[PDB]
Amino acid sequence: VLSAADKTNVKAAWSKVGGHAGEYGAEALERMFLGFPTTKTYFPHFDLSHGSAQVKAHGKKVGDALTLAVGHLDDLPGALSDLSNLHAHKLRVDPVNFKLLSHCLLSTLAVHLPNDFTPAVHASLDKFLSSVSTVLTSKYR
Amino acid sequence: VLSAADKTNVKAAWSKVGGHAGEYGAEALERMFLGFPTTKTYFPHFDLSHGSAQVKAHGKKVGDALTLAVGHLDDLPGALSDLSNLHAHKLRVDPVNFKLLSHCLLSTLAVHLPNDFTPAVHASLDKFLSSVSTVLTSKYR
Amino acid sequence: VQLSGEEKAAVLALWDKVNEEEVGGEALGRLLVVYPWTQRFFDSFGDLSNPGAVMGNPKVKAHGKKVLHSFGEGVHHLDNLKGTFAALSELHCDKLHVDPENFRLLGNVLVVVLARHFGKDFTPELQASYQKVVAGVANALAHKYH
Amino acid sequence: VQLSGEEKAAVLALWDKVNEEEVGGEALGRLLVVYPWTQRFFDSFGDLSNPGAVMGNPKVKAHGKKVLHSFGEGVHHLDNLKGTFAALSELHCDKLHVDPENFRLLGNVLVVVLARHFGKDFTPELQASYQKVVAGVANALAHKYH
Ligand code: HEM
Ligand code: HEM
Ligand code: HEM
Ligand code: HEM
Repeated sequence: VLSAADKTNVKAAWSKVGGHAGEYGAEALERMFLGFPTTKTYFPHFDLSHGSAQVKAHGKKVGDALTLAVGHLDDLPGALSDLSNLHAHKLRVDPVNFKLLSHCLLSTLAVHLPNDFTPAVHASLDKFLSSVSTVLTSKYR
Repeated sequence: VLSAADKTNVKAAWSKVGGHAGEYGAEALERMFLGFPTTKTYFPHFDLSHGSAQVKAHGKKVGDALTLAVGHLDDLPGALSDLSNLHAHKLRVDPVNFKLLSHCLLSTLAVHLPNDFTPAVHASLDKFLSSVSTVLTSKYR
Repeated sequence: VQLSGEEKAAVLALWDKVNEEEVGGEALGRLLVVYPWTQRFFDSFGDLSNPGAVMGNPKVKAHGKKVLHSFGEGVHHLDNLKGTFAALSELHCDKLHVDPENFRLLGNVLVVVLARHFGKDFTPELQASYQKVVAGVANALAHKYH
Repeated sequence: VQLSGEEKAAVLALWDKVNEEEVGGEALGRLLVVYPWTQRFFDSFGDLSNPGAVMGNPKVKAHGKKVLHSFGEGVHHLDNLKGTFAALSELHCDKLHVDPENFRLLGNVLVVVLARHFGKDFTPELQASYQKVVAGVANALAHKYH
């Protein structure tokens, strides 16, 4: 459900993120673990302390996956097909948790790119994120 | 996000509905107008009385659209592109109302096909309905 | 959240014919099948691989019955929902950490089931009553959250 | 829904530096743009065609300021949220017929905005405080619903 100009907005917005994707996914995660504690449930084996090298580590995992989807918007089901199986078949994550991480991710970007985070870029990124949230939670097997 | 066996379930489930689609959309509507009054808002020009020939009339409109989408699951964005513009661009219906009509629609089917409404058919129809709810509320223009 | 005098009389009048053991066991199974992510809270129940394993599972039939019994305790004390569910609230919130949107779901499935069972007697008007007498239970359960 | 003694001190300490007229005007505009179906409740405001028409609209800057003022009246009376929003509740529920999921939205956008404005001083810990001091206002507003 991504329009033509949503795509352009996305591709361009993510180029401004550049190489901090990793950094951002790590901070976006930390914000979620403090604001929505119900999520520390899917991470019992992790060290959720503030300077956790495990979170920084996972954050990277997350940021990279996104940059991956940005380069394949015309077929997100084809490029995330494995992450979809992990989060929907194996982990069985509640889809409501996806709206939360997306929200915390958007809160991070506002803090770091206050001048590029224009209302129009906000509308596109929110939709792009929703597409990704839909794919990852669909058991099409 | 419709799997392979969800499609088959749907096509087959809707063949059992047969020619009562019209009838059902009418009753599914009536159930919504009584259980979720907040919806009489999008219908100020209608006669919402119990035997309303306006609702029976619209019901048909709705049932037919569905049978239409059942025959084009492999491209719902292509076949409902006009209904998507009417409900998202012109009417600006709140998406939460879609979960309600879908729920009332599923309640109708249980009442009329208690033996075909197997749990597996329930899971597929719910997803099929959600796909349709997503399309109709997406402004890809 | 009182419905009305005439309504209420019809609401309790249906619950008399409600067969606990079956109504509740199909409602839980229906939830585990349709919204498969809730399966995560019941791993100790065993095999939930497919809809056949789930419907025939004993723990599910058992637990389903208790949840249904809990609703009844609500269908009666409609006036004190926030004190009748005071403890359960504490269990599902700070202990289990369940999201409140699920209380919603189970509520509607409980209804889709009551429809399949009572057929044409489950009139749109009656369904309307139950729709609130369900939403109230869903809210009481989320109260002692914060 | 009290946060804590140390937390709270920091929450009111930020609201002092909050610039009403701008913070609230960008929060409403952001909402009309991101979730375009809410535009439906403000047709009398005029042209909302695109993000440029909306941000520069006077009625939106005006109304946005009042909504922001209303939050402040909550950021202070954290102890009496259900009596401080008693009337507003009645306006948004039975009068306007607004869905409660929207109270949610505006709440988070208000936060995404506070982030863009205060940068690195809006620490994840502070954001956590605001996340509840926002959720409480969202709930008070839905109380006098039924
Ligand atoms: C945009 C959203 C998300 C993306 C891009 C994403 C991406 C990823 C990636 C790349 C991995 C696997 C990396 C590997 O193979 O080592 C992963 C693992 C995981 N994700 Fe997600 N995820 C997302 C949201 C979530 C949400 C909402 C939750 C739940 C709160 C979640 C819970 C997990 C868990 C528990 C793991 C496994 C950790 C482990 O055992 O090592 N993810 N995710
Ligand atoms: C599966 C869901 C839905 C389908 C299949 C659907 C289908 C339709 C169709 C076919 C029409 C236009 C027919 C024509 O051109 O005369 C229509 C009109 C309309 N729909 Fe829906 N609709 C759906 C859900 C909803 C919902 C959730 C609402 C809001 C509660 C809604 C509100 C309206 C309104 C107000 C009209 C215009 C009535 C008029 O002025 O004649 N629809 N819908
Ligand atoms: C909203 C309606 C619900 C009601 C009325 C309800 C009621 C109950 C009741 C009566 C118990 C038994 C307490 C006891 O035996 O001491 C219970 C336990 C529990 N509930 Fe719920 N529940 C509801 C929804 C949920 C949902 C949606 C989840 C799923 C995430 C959930 C997960 C659990 C779990 C895992 C237990 C523990 C069972 C055990 O080990 O004994 N409940 N619930
Ligand atoms: C949840 C947070 C919200 C708060 C704190 C809030 C607060 C207010 C306040 C303070 C007023 C002014 C009352 C007066 O001037 O007497 C108002 C009016 C109104 N609100 Fe909200 N509101 C919220 C969300 C919403 C949402 C999401 C909608 C959108 C559907 C909405 C639609 C309206 C409308 C249309 C008016 C009438 C404005 C006028 O003509 O004066 N509100 N709100």
